[PDB]
Amino acid sequence: MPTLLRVYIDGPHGMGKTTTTQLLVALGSRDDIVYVPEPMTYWRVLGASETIANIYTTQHRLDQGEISAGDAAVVMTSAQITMGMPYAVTDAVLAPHIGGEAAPPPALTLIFDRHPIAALLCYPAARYLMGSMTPQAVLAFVALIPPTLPGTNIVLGALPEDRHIDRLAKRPGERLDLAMLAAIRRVYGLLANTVRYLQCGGSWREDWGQLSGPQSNAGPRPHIGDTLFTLFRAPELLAPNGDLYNVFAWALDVLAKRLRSMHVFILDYDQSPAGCRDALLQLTSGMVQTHVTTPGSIPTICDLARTFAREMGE
Amino acid sequence: MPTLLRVYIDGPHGMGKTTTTQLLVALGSRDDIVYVPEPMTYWRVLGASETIANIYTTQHRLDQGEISAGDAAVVMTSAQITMGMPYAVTDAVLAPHIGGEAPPPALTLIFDRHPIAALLCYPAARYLMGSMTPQAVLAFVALIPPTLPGTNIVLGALPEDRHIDRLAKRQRPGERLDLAMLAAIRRVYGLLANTVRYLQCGGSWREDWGQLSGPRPHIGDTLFTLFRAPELLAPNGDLYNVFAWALDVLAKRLRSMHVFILDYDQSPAGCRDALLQLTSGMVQTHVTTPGSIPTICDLARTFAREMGE
Ligand SMILES: Cc1c(C=C(CO)CO)[nH]c(=O)[nH]c1=O
Ligand SMILES: Cc1c(C=C(CO)CO)[nH]c(=O)[nH]c1=O
Repeated sequence: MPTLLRVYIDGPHGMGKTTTTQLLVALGSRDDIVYVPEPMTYWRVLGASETIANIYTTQHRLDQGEISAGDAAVVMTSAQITMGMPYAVTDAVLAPHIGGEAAPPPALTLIFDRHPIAALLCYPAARYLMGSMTPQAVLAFVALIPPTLPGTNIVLGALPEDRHIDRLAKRPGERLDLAMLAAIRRVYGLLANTVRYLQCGGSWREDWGQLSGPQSNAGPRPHIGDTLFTLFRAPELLAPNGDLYNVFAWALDVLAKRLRSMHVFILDYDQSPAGCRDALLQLTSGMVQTHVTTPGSIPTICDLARTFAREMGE
Repeated sequence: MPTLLRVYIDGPHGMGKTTTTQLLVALGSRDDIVYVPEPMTYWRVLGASETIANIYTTQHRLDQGEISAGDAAVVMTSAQITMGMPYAVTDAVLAPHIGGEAPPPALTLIFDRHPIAALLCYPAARYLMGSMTPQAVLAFVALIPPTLPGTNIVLGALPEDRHIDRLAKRQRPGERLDLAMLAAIRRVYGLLANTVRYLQCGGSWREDWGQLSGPRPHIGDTLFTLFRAPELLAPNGDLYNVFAWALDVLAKRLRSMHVFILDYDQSPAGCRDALLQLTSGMVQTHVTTPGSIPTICDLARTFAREMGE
């Protein structure tokens, strides 16, 4: 069977992900690489009206005390549903086409602007740190993360906070929120550590007690306090006896299952756009390909990505 | 490897679903059958405060014009997330234990509801009540977990008048008696049964889609008819692809489910007997590990103890 390479470019907004990706895509022949872009049209028009603006306005009014935490949370939870829909359907339609992990060049490379976990985990977790989502709703999103397909390569981004702030403070409906920037940077850092922790054999249930008061593909096993598991020692989630309610513990089991089979890479964005492109190109050499399940899978997948791009891209 | 029988008791609430199942659970051995009950404690306390109350109060305020459709929709959407969480975690932890199709089962696992109740049926009913956008409904649909082998779902049959009578006598905490919601949820579940049949007899929604504007049910009698919603269509009338893919997901998830209808228009002991009768045609699966069976038992009783009333 012909092989496929799937690459999800993810991480905090404002690092140059979209630019780097387009530059990579520009290197290939028309139909040996396809881009699944940010579905900004879904977010702005098709799924609901100006969702990004809604999110940033709701946080602002919370921060100004014009609305309650409860009001903010129902809006953020609803908006996140809308935000995540295109990632979820794409994953669901792709799934039956993906075979086992498989090296000769892939017949097709599919690059995505973000993985479903961005909207079903990372942004919710950050909004929780911002006080605008409950940890129960974050764990409800986690419970809904789809099974992790073979050959899930995720590229996360590294960038010094100062450079990141500057790059953001220049270049939707977004507002310049440094607290949110810190939160989402923390969350993606925890994410990278979580994958490495799991792949190094870490068992969150075994280490849960070590809680009280980044890189993957490399390094020693992180402490559980430097992983996503640390976010869920919240009093809302704990029984009177001090333990996690089982319903929430099962959600963390799901979190561990979903993240542990992912292949995570870190891209250094602190360079020129062409620099990021070539760094990303070199990085793909260590990435995991898969077989597809049918002969016609490749052109089908190609049609799906282009259809997506046309309808939901800017 | 030992065999498992999973049975999801579902359908509109207020038919006597809960009474029927608890009687049945009390006929078989303490540990050849386990009941995963309604996660009412999650809904009222663990996940959020009085989610049911929240849901019915929001719809009431909408009906009275005290809040906008947009306001109601964000609340209904968030609430449905809370409502379905125990079903979704349960499915996700159970999923690796389920093997292929498979003589009595080593274990019978009876659930109060399937994840589609909260990820499809109640959202679609609220759409019909003007309190959820069809885009949010399709987002929930996109997240319906893959349908595992042996997914046996029991739906209810009950005349509307009798249903109103039963419902009135067993309101849940915070619930309001809403005949419009009763009709919406009854219609959604009727369309669901038809949809499974339509799909199983080889119906293709894309091929029949034109019929909504111009041997199996007519597509106008399935859930697909709900998604002719104008919010989902381009200026030229075409369904946006992103919504069409969500319908492809809906089709895939539903066609492999095994539906059984339970007539609730009888006595509780009768309902119990009828449910036991329905089991002979249900599909069993193997489990995947020697340890799967006791792990499942442990999950089920823990769920019950922590989240059941
Ligand atoms: C994916 C995602 C985003 C991403 C961006 C674009 O990078 C807009 O903030 N923002 C948000 O608030 N929630 C989300 O799920
Ligand atoms: C499952 C479910 C219900 C059902 C019950 C009673 O079975 C509680 O209202 N009600 C609701 O409003 N949303 C839901 O997802």
